[PDB]
Amino acid sequence: XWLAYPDSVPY
Amino acid sequence: GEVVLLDFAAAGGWLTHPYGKGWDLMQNIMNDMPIYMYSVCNVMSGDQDNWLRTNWVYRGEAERIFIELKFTVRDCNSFPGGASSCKETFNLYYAESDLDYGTNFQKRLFTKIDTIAPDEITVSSDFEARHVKLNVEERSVGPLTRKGFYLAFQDIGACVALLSVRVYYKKAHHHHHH
Ligand SMILES: NCCCCCC(=O)O
Repeated sequence: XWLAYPDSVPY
Repeated sequence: GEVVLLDFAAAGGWLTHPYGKGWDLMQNIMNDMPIYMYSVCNVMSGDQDNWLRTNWVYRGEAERIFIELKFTVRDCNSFPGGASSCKETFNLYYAESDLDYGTNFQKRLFTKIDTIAPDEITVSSDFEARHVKLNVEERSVGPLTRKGFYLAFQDIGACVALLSVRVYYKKAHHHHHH
């Protein structure tokens, strides 16, 4: 997918 | 004189339903302290019903709780072909409970508070430039009487990052605390 927030990755 | 009952952005693994789908705990580590968020962005399928539920929150002596959300919403025009499947709002719910239900989640117990809508959507050119529009919305709920409560967030097909969930009450100096 699309990301909701820039430069975000799962934690 | 506010008393804080929940503050997601001060804390640094909430329940999600259905299992394996929908809201995801994310981080941005471009700076020394991480920014955490719950994000969902299933904007193409058109049949989404994704729930995020806080852990049980002790109510303390609050009769009325004040709920402050900070969040981004991407412009649905960012997603080619998403005209009918993509949304730009999400829904806020609560449930009161004496018991911490843990991993058990029953949607039927929750009451809607409001549709949460952004004052500002983040358009594609701003997202790519790393300029997001952070929205702030506040609601309140009560009277409350059970030992604790839950908040829940329902996504129906929007592209939302939830960065802050603060819950507080007022005038806690008029109450005796247990
Ligand atoms: N996906 C179910 C819709 C909302 C049910 C929650 C309720 O109002 O009890």
